Formats: sequence, structure tokens, C-alpha cells
Amino acid sequence: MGLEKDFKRYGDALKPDTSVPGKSKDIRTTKDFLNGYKNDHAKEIVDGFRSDMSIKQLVDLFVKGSWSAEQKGALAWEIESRALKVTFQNKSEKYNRLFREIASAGVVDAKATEQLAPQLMLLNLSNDGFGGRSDPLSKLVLVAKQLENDGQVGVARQLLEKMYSAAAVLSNPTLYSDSENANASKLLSSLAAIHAKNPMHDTSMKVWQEKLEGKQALTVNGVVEKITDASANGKPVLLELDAPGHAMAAWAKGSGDDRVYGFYDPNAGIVEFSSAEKFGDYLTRFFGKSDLNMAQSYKLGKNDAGEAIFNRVVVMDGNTLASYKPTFGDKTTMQGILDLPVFDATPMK
Amino acid sequence: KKEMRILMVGLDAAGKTTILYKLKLGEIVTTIPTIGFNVETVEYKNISFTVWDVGGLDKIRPLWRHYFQNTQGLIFVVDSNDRERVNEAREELMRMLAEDELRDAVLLVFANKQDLPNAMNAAEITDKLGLHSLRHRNWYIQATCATSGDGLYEGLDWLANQLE
Ligand SMILES: Nc1nc2c(ncn2[C@@H]2O[C@H](COP(=O)(O)OP(=O)(O)OP(=O)(O)O)[C@@H](O)[C@H]2O)c(=O)[nH]1
Ligand SMILES: [Mg+2]
Repeated sequence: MGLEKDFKRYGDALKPDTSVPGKSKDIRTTKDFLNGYKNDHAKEIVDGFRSDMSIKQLVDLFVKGSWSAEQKGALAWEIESRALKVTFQNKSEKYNRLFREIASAGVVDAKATEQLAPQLMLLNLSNDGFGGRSDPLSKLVLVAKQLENDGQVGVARQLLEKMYSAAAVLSNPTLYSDSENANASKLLSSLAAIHAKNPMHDTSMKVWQEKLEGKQALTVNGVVEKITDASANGKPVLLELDAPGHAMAAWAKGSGDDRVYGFYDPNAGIVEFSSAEKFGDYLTRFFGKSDLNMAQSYKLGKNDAGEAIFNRVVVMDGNTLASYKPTFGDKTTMQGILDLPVFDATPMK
Repeated sequence: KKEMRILMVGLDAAGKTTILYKLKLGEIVTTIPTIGFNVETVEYKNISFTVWDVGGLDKIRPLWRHYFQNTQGLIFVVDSNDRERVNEAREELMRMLAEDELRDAVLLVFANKQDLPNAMNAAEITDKLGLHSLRHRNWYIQATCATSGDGLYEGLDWLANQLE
């Protein structure tokens, strides 16, 4: 693929040899790049930019030039926008085919559900150039599933809908009220707050029961056994699954016939099954070489038997996570972040 | 043998999600307003249709253009019983047909909810949407009731035949 080569050339040019160590501040975190990274901005600030350019031409423009961090952000938005435009439907189709095949096989799981909301595409539309919020989103989804276990309905579903709504608002700001624009921005700065004061670093509250790493790092089958364990039945199981550079979530909630087993990859979406067997099938084939091979694409390490392992699995304490307050001096909890509005009742402009 | 990507759009409440799952699962599913999209692959004769059901609420209609990639067919679904919004449907259809990315897409209109009592019929929808004005466009209009499934495979059959 031309795209894969070009997208890798582009990537190299963002982590450059003027600060070799993967210890120096990455440019995607900087205020200048992040101000740059938005639609309709390269045409204002980048000499030689034209909107009819291909990806390859944009990446040529990027690597040949002498650019400020802001100019780099604007070009990054244009390159990433087009790259996601070329790939995201292919990828979604692939995830859906695996879901539907498992859901439909043998005895159909009539309660199986999928909701796709690919974060990279929605965050690019939302003019957020940080490069992903898999960790904040995974944590918010685990809180949502704690809340749903205790009886709230559709909390994770609505978080994901609100990502769509924020992306509609932020990409087309003049169509919505000032209040809606402020709402969308506030949703996204909440993800950033969670990253800035990550509750796993918080020693005054313990949001986690157990961290499984290094020596006792879990395989995919280990995650499956923990989620589908009948000993739990009644109680929520809430795991955060950490690859080296990407976070995901998995859960069990509900009792008896309302018990559901779910998985959230922020890059794809949420799936839930009522069948434990089907949940196990999905996760195995999602990560497994034999099928979607996400274990390789998220670059999981291996144990001595050569099986893929997560860097870390966190067994979450949901009620404590729910009450965590990511910003000092602001009462809003993880649950309150889930409840933030985007659209409100004002008719569209 | 042939994969064809289909974009399905229309105003909220048109029936798009109902149609998708009627076709895919053979069932009527209880739906909510789609904020996001659904997608399914529907095998029909030689063709794998990947059908993109995108939400039609006004506040997320600007997102429709993010689903245009490599799309061979457009399904526009109109609530035949919604006389108040039919000119709005027409405006939204025409905005899509204006997009250079879709210039070669075939267009199948589903005149849905034919079972409701004040439903405009196919000929009337054809005039209200201005379909006859469509120059340089392979199009077709099929009267449907999603909940019974009447018309849906006739629609699909035409589309399949155009795309082969
Ligand atoms: N009577 C009747 N009801 C229908 C028909 N098709 C769909 N419905 C109903 O109309 C309502 C809306 O249908 P949806 O499929 O959710 O509409 P949608 O186009 O997906 O709407 P958005 O998700 O907002 O874009 C549901 O209650 C459906 O059951 C039909 O042919 N006749
Ligand atoms: Mg729908």
C-alpha cells in the first residue's frame, strides 16, 4: 500500500531525530500543534497547500517543508482526515462482519448488540489532535457499565452518541448555538482532564482492586475467563485492558437472563452478548492471528509460551471510579462527565 | 463475488434502520433514533452489499458526507406519510446528488410507509422529489412497507441488476 508507506513517512516526520528518546515531549501534546489541528486551517496558514491534494502530495508538502508546530497541526488534520476517509468504512465493515457472524452462528444470540463509534475519526472531526483518547474513554465506559449494573439504562450508548454529536457540532460550528458549541468543547476537555489527572495515579482514592502485569499479565483467554466467570453472577466485572499504546475495556453486568458480557475498543465500538460462549468467541477472534489479528495491530507482547498478553489488566472498582473527580475544585465526577449534554432544545441554525 | 457499498440516508424516522434489519435479519426490530450509523453486509445473488444506515436527525445530517467513500449506490428513504417534510427530503436528496464523489452512484428511492393512511404514492413522491429532473442519473423509485417487507427485495433486485 502507497497509503501505508505514506502514512508511515508522515508518522516519522512527527517524532523526529532532533529528540530521539521516546522520553521527550511529543509534539501532538503541545498547545501549538493542537491549535493547528482543525479543519479549514491549512488553507489559511500553509504555503503551497491546496485542498485538491492527495494524501501523498500532502505528506510530500509536510516532509519537504520548514513548518511551525501549528502549521504541522493543520497539515496533520488534512492528512489524517483523508486517511480516515479512505479506511474507516473498510475497518467498520470488518468489525461488523465478525460480530454478525458470531451473533448469528448456531443458536442466535437475540440480545447481541454492536455500536460502532471509531474514536480516531470522531476525534479528527472534533478538531482534537492529541491522537486518541482510548484510556479516558475506556474508563468512562467502565463507569457507565457500573451505573448500568446498578440500574441505569443506556449510559455507554449515549456517551458514544455524544461523541458523534460533538463531532457534528465542532466540525460545523455556525449551525449550532453558542451553548451547544460550548457543550461539545466541554465534553472533549473532560477527556483531556481525565488524561491530565489520571485516577490510576491517584493515591488518595483507589479506583482499582487489582493490577495484573508483568509476571501475572493476562492472555486474551485469561480476560475471557475473568469476564465470563459464573462465580461473579450478579456482580459487575470491570476490566481495563492495556496494550502498550492503547486502552480497551471489557465487562460483565446484570443477573441471570439479563446478564451481558461486553467489549469496547475505542477504535471500533462496543459489542455485547448475552451468551458467554459467544463473547469468548468474539474476543478470541478479535485479537487472534486466525481472524482480525488485533493483538498484532496493537503490538501486544508475548509470554514464554508465545501467547499474546496485555501489558496490564486492571480490575476496576466501579463505584469508586464513578465518584472520582478529575479536576481539583470542580465537583463533577466520572458519572457527571457521562451526563454532560451536547445538543440542546434550540432549533438548528 | 462483487462487493458494492451502499449509502442509506433519509430524514429521521424514515424507516432506514428498520429496512436494514428487515433485510439482514428477516425481522422487525424495535429501533431508536440512530445517532451514529449501523452497517451490515447483505448477500444477495452475486453481490455483497455493505449497507451503511446513517442517522437522519437534522443535527447530525452534516455528517452524511463522511460516508461517501467508494460508494456505488445511494438508497434514499422517504416517509411517504410525512407531507410536512417532503420538500425538506427533496432538499437533502439534491444536496447529496450535488456531490462530485457520488456522481456515478445509482439511486434507489424507497417510498416507505405505504401502509399508513395518508401516504403519498410513488408517482406523487417522484414529483415532490423532482426525480424526473435528474439528468445523467440511473434512478428508480420503489414503494415499500418496511414492517411487512413489501417492496424491499424488488428494490434490491433492481439495484443488483444495475450494479452488475
Ligand atoms: N407503519 C410503518 N411504520 C414503519 C415503517 N417503516 C418503519 N416504521 C417505523 O417508523 C419508526 C422509525 O423507523 P426507523 O427505522 O427507526 O427510522 P430511521 O430512518 O432509522 O430514523 P433515524 O435513525 O432517526 O435516522 C419506527 O417506529 C419503525 O417501526 C413502515 O413501512 N410502516
Ligand atoms: Mg435509524
